[PDB]
Amino acid sequence: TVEPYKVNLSQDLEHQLQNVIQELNLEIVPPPEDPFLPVVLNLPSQRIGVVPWSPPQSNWNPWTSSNIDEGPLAYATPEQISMDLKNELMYQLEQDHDLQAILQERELLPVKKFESEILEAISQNSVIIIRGATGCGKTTQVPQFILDDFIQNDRAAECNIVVTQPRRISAVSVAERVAYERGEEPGKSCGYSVRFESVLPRPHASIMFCTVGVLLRKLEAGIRGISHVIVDEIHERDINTDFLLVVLRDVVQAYPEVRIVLMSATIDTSMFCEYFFNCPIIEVYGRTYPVQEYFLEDCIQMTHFVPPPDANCNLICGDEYGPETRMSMAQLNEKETPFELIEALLKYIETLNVPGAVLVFLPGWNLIYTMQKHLEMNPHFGSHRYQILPLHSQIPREEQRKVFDPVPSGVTKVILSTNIAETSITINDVVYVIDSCKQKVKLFTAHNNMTNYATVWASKTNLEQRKGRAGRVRPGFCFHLCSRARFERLETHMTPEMFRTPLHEIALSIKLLRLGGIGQFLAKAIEPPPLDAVIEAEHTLRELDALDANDELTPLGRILAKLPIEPRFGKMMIMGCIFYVGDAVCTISAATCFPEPFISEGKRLGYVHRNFAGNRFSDHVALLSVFQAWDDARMGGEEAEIRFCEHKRLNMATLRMTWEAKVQLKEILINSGFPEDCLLTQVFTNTGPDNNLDVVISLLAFGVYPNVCYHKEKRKILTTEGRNALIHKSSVNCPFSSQDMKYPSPFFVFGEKIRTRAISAKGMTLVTPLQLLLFASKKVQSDGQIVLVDDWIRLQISHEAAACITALRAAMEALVVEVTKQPNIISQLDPVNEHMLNMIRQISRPSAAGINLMIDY
Ligand SMILES: Nc1ncnc2c1ncn2[C@@H]1O[C@H](COP(=O)(O)OP(=O)(O)O)[C@@H](O)[C@H]1O
Ligand SMILES: CCn1nc(C(=O)Nc2cccc(NS(C)(=O)=O)c2)cc1C
Ligand SMILES: [Mg+2]
Repeated sequence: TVEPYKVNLSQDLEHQLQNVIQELNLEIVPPPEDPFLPVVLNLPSQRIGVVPWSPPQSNWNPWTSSNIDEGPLAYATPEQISMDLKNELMYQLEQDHDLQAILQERELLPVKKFESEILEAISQNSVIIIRGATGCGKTTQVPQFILDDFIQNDRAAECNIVVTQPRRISAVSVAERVAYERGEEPGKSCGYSVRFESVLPRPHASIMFCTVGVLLRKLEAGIRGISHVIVDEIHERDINTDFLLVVLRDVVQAYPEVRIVLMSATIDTSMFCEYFFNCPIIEVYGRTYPVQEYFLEDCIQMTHFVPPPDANCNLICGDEYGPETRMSMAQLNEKETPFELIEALLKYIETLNVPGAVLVFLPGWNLIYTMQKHLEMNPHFGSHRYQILPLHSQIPREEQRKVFDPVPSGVTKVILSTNIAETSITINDVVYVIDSCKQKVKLFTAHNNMTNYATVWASKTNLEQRKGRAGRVRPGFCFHLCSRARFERLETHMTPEMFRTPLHEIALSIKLLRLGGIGQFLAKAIEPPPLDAVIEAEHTLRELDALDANDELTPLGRILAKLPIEPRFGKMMIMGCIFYVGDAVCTISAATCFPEPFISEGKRLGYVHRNFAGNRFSDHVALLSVFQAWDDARMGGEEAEIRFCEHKRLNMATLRMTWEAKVQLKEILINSGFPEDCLLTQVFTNTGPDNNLDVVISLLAFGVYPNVCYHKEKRKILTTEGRNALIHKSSVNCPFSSQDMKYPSPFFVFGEKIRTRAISAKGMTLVTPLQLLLFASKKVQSDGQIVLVDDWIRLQISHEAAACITALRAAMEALVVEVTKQPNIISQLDPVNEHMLNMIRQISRPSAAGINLMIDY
């Protein structure tokens, strides 16, 4: 219902645009004959493969994928290497009484009694499954059993083990734990490798813990110098793990000397067993105690709790309960987690007078933070009685480790945990579980580019696994916060991720690794993804020009396949290289992989954070400005860095991890033949004229498409599907109070469209209508006076200017194709290319759209 927006475009710029399109002989759609017929302005390599395998070799580092050339290990024999490592190990165990005591704890883990059986099963079979309760010792012990079996039988040199974990936090933490159990730190017998961080193991007799993504990205040259591949936690149905299971089944068939070990919680593993040619299953178990389970009804009755003022299963309650119980329950909204009942349940646990930790399953960091604040508002829950520790993947590792620590007598340890504590880790001392009965899942929808961090019901299987966490120490209690009539309607299993995740990154891996057709390869998965997801991945890669018309990998596609970020951000970074702003676009790209460095606490930003934005109405400009200020403050050394981050309320670990990620992305571009000088750090101002920053913001519009919106008033924006939405509270563009912002343009690009109670735009950058047309527009129809952009917004702008700006986009797209075939043409600064680039540089200026950001509006 919004009037066409008037673009203020000067006569000089209109003619410059016309001149550049004419000088470069670019094709333009002429103005229509009659208005009521409007016109759109928008107008190969030759066609199954197996990843090769090869066993460890004495002169080969399987982790660096290189020859050992310097030092003794180059020429040393397998026999020398093996006895040296055996002797070194024997001596360490003789001398180290703290290590001896660590080994004695190891030997009491339930998995220990199966050691012989596991090693016999692995030696005689290409593939096995190891199945047992969470906490038996599969993850920490089985790679050690295998390594120590080789070291003790004078074959240390013949053993290199890859262990895949479905989570970053698990790969790092397991490496640290297994190192500690071997009297070391990561970098010797154990190492880890996650997306933008590694500590490599030694080249011989060693275990690498990695994410599946890291391993797939390293498979271009094959699996070279590895004896064992252990795929951990298969029961989680992590999509990258399901995918790797397809790759490894082909590997096993063609190279039967490899050893594959799949490890699983107590689930039906028959599907995996059959998929891997009815491979043996080794059952692992130890002592478990019975656990009394309770539902929302029982929790209300036991605590006499009374609340304040799909079909609702809290209206259903059996008649063997009180009428206060049934009436109390009936007031509880199932879409909320009842924080006050959790408090009431903690006090009830005190009355049982049996010491033991309480594990509380909450969906995500949001409700954990909320539950924590809640309890610290009651001095009942102070240090004198309570140790309340948050467990989620974004808390530092020092804090994560604290959940294993013992507590002073008459203190209760309470863990507010994500589902990490479901099957991945075992917290000892747990006697009590409070189960929200919820999961956090990322649901994406391509049709409206909507992200939903949805709070959904857990499965029966998740409730069983959660209940069983209370029953490892003594008889236990599990308090399920769903009614008995919600339990009945729960699925048996969560949907595997393969059914509900975009596949374009897996599609690029399939093509980089030459495993054949995308649909063909995915049809061999243990549970193939739905047709529509495959069609959408192929459509996405074709639109990006990552695949040609024949669906073969382009030079562009190859680069995007080697970059561990969203392909569209990979293309944005290639464009930043061409414009000589590579370092800035690599910083924006890296930051999408990490939480916000602003410590804002889910409330509106204050003055200090807002000042990083300058006059650009841009969260992305705020981010680049904190990176510049922080990098400068770091020249003073560690304490100056720590004080900078404390005074400015910045998360230091986030800034450092993002910088490191930026460095690695830049390295992958350098090695793809991009020149050093297009990727140098460039000083910029966030208030004065800056053509480099102008271009970065143009390229950001490209990167985050189709996330464009139109500001109505206050916090209300219109999205591309015509619908209403809110400016996210955390944005520099969110009003601090009642004073209204005076945006010199109503057009905003943003990092993610979020579905909660309402639709929110988070990570918001103001763009001009020129930038909208150039980089945030797939389709533009003109009637001669008015243009319609992707059927949701109208601009009053000369037909010729809009047609010229569409031609610039097409020209830029064609340069990206040329630059990816030969990246060093960036260096040539060919004058026909520069003439087109300088015109994009010009229409990236606020002044091109009649905006001066230094003059208040
Ligand atoms: N960081 C740690 N601190 C203390 N104990 C730990 C740590 N990591 C693992 N453990 C303990 O090691 C044991 C075995 O864990 P794990 O190997 O993960 O078993 P599984 O893979 O069979 O679930 C558990 O009792 C667990 O608590
Ligand atoms: C180049 C140095 N480097 N390497 C890594 C890395 O994760 N390597 C890795 C991971 C898993 C397995 C293998 N070996 S393989 C392909 O299975 O044979 C190798 C990280 C860094 C900085
Ligand atoms: Mg495990």
